[PDB]
Amino acid sequence: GPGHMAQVAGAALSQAGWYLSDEGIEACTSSPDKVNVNDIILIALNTDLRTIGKKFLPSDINSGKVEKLEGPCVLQIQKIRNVAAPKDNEESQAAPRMLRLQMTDGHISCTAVEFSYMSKISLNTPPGTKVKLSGIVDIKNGFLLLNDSNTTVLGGEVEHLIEKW
Amino acid sequence: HMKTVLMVAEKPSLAQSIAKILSRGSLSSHKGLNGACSVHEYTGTFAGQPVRFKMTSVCGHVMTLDFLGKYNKWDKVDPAELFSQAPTEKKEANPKLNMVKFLQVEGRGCDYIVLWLDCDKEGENICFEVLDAVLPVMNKAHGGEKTVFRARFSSITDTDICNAMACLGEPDHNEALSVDARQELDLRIGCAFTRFQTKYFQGKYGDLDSLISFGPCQTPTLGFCVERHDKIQSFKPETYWVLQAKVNTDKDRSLLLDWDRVRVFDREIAQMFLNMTKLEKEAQVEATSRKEKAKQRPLALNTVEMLRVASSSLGMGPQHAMQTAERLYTQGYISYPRTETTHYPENFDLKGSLRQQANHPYWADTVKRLLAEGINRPRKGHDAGDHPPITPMKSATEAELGGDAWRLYEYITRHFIATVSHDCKYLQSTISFRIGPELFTCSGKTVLSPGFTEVMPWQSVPLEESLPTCQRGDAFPVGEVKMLEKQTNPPDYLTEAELITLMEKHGIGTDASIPVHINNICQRNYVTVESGRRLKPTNLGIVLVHGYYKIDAELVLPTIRSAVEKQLNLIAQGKADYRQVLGHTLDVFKRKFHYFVDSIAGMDELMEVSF
Ligand SMILES: [Mg+2]
Repeated sequence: GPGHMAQVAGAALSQAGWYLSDEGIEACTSSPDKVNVNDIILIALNTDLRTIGKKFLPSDINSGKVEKLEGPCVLQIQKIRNVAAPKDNEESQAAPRMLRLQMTDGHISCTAVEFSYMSKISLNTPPGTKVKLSGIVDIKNGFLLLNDSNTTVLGGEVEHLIEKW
Repeated sequence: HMKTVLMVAEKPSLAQSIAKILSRGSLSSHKGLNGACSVHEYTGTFAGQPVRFKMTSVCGHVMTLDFLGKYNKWDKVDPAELFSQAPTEKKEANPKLNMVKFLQVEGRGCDYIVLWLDCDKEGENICFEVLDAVLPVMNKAHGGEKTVFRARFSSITDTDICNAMACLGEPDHNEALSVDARQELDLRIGCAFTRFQTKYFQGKYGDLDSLISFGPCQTPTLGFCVERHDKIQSFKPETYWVLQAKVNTDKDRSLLLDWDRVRVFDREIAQMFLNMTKLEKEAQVEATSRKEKAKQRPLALNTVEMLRVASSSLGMGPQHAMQTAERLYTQGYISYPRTETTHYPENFDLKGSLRQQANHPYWADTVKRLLAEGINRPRKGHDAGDHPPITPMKSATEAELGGDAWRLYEYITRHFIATVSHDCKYLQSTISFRIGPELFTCSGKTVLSPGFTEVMPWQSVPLEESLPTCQRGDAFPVGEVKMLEKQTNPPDYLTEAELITLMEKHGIGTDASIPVHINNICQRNYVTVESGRRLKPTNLGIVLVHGYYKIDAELVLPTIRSAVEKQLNLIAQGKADYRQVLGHTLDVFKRKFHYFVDSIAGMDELMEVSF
């Protein structure tokens, strides 16, 4: 099993929701002889998903035709704003947020809203942070509807992130 | 020989009222030399000795501070010398009244003097003005033993004036120096900066006439109004969307529901919420609640609140309200209207004050019930240790009082009765509706007991149709689901009430000088009074504030002004030195003056564009 071990690693990754390209997986190892999925995940968390990820999302997820998304899947956050609340004022209290998140699998970008209160995320959550979606996510008019039950913050940071290359 | 005791009040009307009280109506009055001021004489007892009492008055401030001679002209430069070099002297505030000569004359055969000037700091400053004229001509004192006394009082009533006489104290000279210091600071800095600009701009612009001025307090006050203007002009409205749904009750009523999420600023997400709700025909009750809550009665009335209400509700400018209140105080209808205190002293006879209003048709029944049931304790506020809250001290009708005077008096009385009444108790009810995935709520208030809101109907809880009674699990037919598209709105220009609050927060215009400064910037045409008593900056007002800020932000920001006034108050408490505060402050502003003149280009350019 010279690189068979690398293959089973990919399968384990996908079961956890991580969809990486074959080239990306090699990049996250430290040696070609000793693949460790734990090390790969740790490195990937701090890597731009546009560099190492493989497309999993449907090309037309934003068009509205797609109504559901089945997990597990790991995504990267590109940008967050208060969509419930005005631009200049921002935070002040008599609103409920209501965050909007632009997310990507490295190939397809999509837009999510905070449908129910997620204490785990905020306006200050750094771009590059990875999240794992699990269960069935409803998509209405092209927007992913997220809540505490279908969304898990995995962490990670990506410095000086550029929204659009 | 029987000793003669001179007593001096602040105004002719005050002197007469005080004398009627102390003499128990045994009064003999004759005209003074000036025609305006009268003299009130009677016999009585002083310091366990038979004496003659001689009560008269001045007419407000006896003196105003001005330079000695040549520094009074506008053309006479250098304006910069007015900071340190120019000598000062007191001049008669109103030469036609010949006030100084009159005081010396009535003061000449008198043996003792008792000061009955108003008990704010202004009245205290005039005390030493009066003493300066009368003391050199008084009968010599043998011990010498105390021959000079000062009465302290807050209202022109039999109880308060007689009690004042029984516990005479002394004038506060430390506090007196602070007023002198305040007078000198505003004049020097004001005239230096103003006269400089009037000459600099003299005949410079076609559309520019003498209307230009600067003031160490008036300028930060204008700054607030212009600050609001700048935020308004640069405001950029954003479109947002609010989902609302209507449901039909069993009694055939349209219930309006409020979106739990309140609003959204994304067009597409707005459409998303509407799509997933617009087809739903039923709204499900998810929760209900009833909580008894209380809307508290107001804090005792302070000066700041009076001016705000007089402006917002009665349409009276701050200066207009103050002069009206002082006249009411003068006639003994209210206590002294210059106080920051909002807490009634334990000793204060609330019931005594309340009984005079027990017969006026508008609030007779409310007052009568409270005296039988027993008065409630007013909310505990802050006790600044100056005077009681502004409270009615005597009954009045709309027949006795004139238009403006009555309207202000009516409010002050109604406000007082509320502070001693019971709180308003009401029911806050809510129903939570589920429509599709979305949550909606409807709220309603039902008054249980009006409490103070009976005598103050404008603070009443609004009358709403009672909410339908229902249970968790019930369902109502959805009558309509629409999505309204709106735009966030810019602020309006500062109301007089808002300006007052700003000045109070930042600690400028203390000792009730706030209405003076506000009236000042209006008279100088730096702002205009628009509908709703809004303060709209004039062309000149805007350029000046912008000009001052570019050169030195500290000229407009209340920061500097706030600290000097805090220093002056410390002088008043004897915890700071009169001369040291003067020297330090004047040094600071002389340095700022020279920098201002050097950077004058910052002001001239805006003037060119505008004019
Ligand atoms: Mg006064």
